[PDB]
Amino acid sequence: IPQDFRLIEDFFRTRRSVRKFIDRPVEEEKLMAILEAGRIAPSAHNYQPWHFLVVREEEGRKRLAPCSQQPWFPGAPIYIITLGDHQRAWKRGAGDSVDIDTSIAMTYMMLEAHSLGLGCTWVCAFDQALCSEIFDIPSHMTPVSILALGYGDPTVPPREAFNRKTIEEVVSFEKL
Amino acid sequence: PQDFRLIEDFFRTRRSVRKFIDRPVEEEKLMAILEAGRIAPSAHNYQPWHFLVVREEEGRKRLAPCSQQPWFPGAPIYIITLGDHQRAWKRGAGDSVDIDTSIAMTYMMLEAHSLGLGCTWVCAFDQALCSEIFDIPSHMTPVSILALGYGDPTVPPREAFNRKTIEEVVSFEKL
Ligand SMILES: Cc1cc2nc3c(=O)[nH]c(=O)nc-3n(C[C@H](O)[C@H](O)[C@H](O)COP(=O)(O)O)c2cc1C
Ligand SMILES: Cc1cc2nc3c(=O)[nH]c(=O)nc-3n(C[C@H](O)[C@H](O)[C@H](O)COP(=O)(O)O)c2cc1C
Repeated sequence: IPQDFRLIEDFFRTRRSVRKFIDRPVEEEKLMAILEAGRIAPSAHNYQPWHFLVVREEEGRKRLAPCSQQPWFPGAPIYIITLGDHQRAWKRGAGDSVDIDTSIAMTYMMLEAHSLGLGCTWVCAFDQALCSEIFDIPSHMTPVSILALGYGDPTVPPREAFNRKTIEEVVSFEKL
Repeated sequence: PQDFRLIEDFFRTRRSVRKFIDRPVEEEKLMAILEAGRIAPSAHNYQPWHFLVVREEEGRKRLAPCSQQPWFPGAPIYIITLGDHQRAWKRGAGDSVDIDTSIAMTYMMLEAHSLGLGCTWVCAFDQALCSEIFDIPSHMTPVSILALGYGDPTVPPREAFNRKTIEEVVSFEKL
């Protein structure tokens, strides 16, 4: 990687959630890169227990809209619905790695979108069963998360000032 | 940077590393990894995680029985990512602990990679024993462990890189 490139300052910290978008169409090659990032993500046992359902045509976007009650949601040009396949995900305890593995793919895709100058927001506040009904999703697959993305409106600042807990609050060394 | 590509030049150069050399991990590098976790996004920004670092001999030895994999006791540093079910955002009968802790884990895995370190994401460990050993409160779960250090450059990846094709994993508009 470049000599002076810092992942934190130059890349992670420059990404804020974007909920307000302009009309500029997203280039095909940029959408394909985002999807490639998801495809190459690691997973437990490399089972890749995900499927990416892209919704960007008007009919599909309109169908998806009723799954959310957040006013900003229907304004996103592109949605990537990340489906987790319980039949394919590694088992642990009485559950599985669907939430873990899909979230790695979502993180890769979010970061890839950011690297290509797009804005996005990760969405989990939606009616999953309704999503499954509308898109004929098999019972054994769950829509876990949706990446809502497009070109951000540059006149709209981040929703609030950046805030996180202190490093002293979130880290313990050796013992809690 | 001009022709720095996140996929070709960063994601694809990372493979899981399970075999490590003795070189100590610099404090500044460990702190950067933890900073990457801290600044990760999370549902409702609730940040329902806690990072338990285990790198001293007593701790590393105490943790070892939680893993059955031969390579695991070779890792110099473990970051045990705890998820807090009380604080995590709620959906249906569940919560975002596995989602959120995994975003933080991904940020830390990627940070380690950017700093010249090797690591492996570990979920195959005895979570109940881990909770007992480290007195983890009942409302918190150890979800994942990032095992990290300087990789042995003489050891290749465990297997050749393989993923499903793009056509297998993507559908446009309908399944
Ligand atoms: C959620 C998750 C859990 C994993 N758990 C383990 C583990 O317990 N032990 C192990 O040896 N590898 C584990 N891995 C590493 C995977 O085997 C590895 O990421 C996968 O085979 C893809 O290979 P790559 O990381 O080299 O691209 C885990 C990876 C993920 C993402
Ligand atoms: C797992 C997850 C689910 C999220 N769900 C939503 C959502 O349903 N609606 C929304 O407006 N924002 C959602 N967010 C965006 C968060 O509000 C945002 O990431 C957080 O406040 C931190 O802000 P930042 O992303 O600008 O750093 C979600 C984020 C994550 C990581």
